[PDB]
Amino acid sequence: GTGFNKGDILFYHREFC
Amino acid sequence: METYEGIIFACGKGGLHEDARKILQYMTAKDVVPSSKAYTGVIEAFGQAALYEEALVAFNTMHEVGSNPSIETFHSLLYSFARGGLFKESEVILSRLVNSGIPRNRDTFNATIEAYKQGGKFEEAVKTYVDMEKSRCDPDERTLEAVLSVYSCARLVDECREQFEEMKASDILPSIMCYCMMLSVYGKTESWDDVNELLEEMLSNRVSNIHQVIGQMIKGNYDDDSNWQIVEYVLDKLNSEGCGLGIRFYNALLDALWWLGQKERAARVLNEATKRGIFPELFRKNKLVWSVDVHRMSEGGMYTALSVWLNDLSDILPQLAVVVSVRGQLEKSSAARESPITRAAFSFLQDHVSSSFSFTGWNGGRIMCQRSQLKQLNIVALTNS
Repeated sequence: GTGFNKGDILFYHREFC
Repeated sequence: METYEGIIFACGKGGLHEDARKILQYMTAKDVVPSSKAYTGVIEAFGQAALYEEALVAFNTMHEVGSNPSIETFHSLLYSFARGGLFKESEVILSRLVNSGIPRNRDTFNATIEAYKQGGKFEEAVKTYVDMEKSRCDPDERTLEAVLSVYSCARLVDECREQFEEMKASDILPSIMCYCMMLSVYGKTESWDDVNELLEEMLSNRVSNIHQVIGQMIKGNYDDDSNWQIVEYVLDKLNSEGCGLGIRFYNALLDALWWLGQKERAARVLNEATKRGIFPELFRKNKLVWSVDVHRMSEGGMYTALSVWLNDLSDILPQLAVVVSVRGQLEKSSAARESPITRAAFSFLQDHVSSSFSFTGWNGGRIMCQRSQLKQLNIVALTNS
């Protein structure tokens, strides 16, 4: 039944602008 | 940590960016996270060589490794930007310093005046000095030199007199940089009476050796083979506070010589600075670009740089000959082409090579000459009055 078959880059690297 | 920070400070002091980059790579290759002070030394070195792109990468990398910038880090950027006249980037730091909880000290005000001055913003430069006194503080000797350069640049003879005499009114013995700026404002207005009056003051100078030798060499007394060793002796002694002090000394000295008519002497003084590492970005000569970078120079120094560069051009072909007068974010705007340095360089080039150097349609701070037009080109006379 139901028991069958076992049931961060790109940050701090931006343009200074 | 102590050895790494000690060496990098020396590289930042002397502007040895190549050595600073290798120390940073050596630390990373050993799985060592450099301290916030160590990065500030690397940022300092790049600003000495006008390598703003590599300086802002290191500043970006400080937050990546958690070594958040200190107050000294925001000063290394300000002095680096001040020399280039990048007041757009200087205001970014200032708008960041107020948000970061850092009050404006005196050193921040000095860089603001220097940045506005080199950027041609004379009105905004004196306003900072006007607004500085309202906020109390205590202007130092460089601040007086910072505001004297503003008045000297915009040909204010009477304002420069009051500023200069008040410097010695407190028994300060102003440095050789302020003396060379007095000679510029007197030499710009052809006031030959005041030029000789100041020179005799620098000729005796029983207290200061640098004023005596430099004052003597300006008049031409030390232009001999054996008599140029004493002048070089002073230059080597001054070549110990790093490139930061050297660039200020040579900018004032070349400005004084050019306005006094000693244009051939200014050529040899500039040749003395380059071999000592001063102005490392001044010249590039490869198959692609023949460039001269004058965005960190005074008006007299720029004229000397262009004169030598033009003469060396006629001796010899690159795809382009360019003059870098504005080096920053101001390039992508119409204000860069209206900068005093850009106008001065273009005006200087107009009446020396006719209409051969024209502006660029893709950059405001460039003055180019195509390879085809280089074929249709001493060009500048270098003589002492």
